[PDB]
Amino acid sequence: KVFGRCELAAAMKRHGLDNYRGYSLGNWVCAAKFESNFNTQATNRNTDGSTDYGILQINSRWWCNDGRTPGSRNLCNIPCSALLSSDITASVNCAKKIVSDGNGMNAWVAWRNRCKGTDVQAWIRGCRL
Ligand SMILES: [Cl-]
Ligand SMILES: [Cl-]
Ligand code: NA
Ligand code: NA
Repeated sequence: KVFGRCELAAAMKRHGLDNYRGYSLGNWVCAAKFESNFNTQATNRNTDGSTDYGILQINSRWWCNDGRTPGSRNLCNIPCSALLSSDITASVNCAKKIVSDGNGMNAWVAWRNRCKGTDVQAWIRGCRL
């Protein structure tokens, strides 16, 4: 499913991401736009052989099991395929674990390079929330 901007903001708000660990909703919407273009089906291979999955591009090297990333962890205790669902619950719940691990949203490269230090509230402008 390809979300609209305001539709995704509303879904993330209901799943508790607004101001989670101090990150306002626009940060999460901005990260999703540049990680996946709001597409829950997005996948992308990494040089080390791991793969990133879903709307927030969660990496099989640490967070989910895809059966083909040797020596990797599964810290969210989920198959990576669950992160491609049109229901974002699993991606949100795993993202809460990632953002709480000490490095905040710097774990998402696109957030650090394209969202951090910008007017991220623009990403929720106009939306009925
Ligand atoms: Cl959803
Ligand atoms: Cl932080
Ligand atoms: Na915001
Ligand atoms: Na893994």
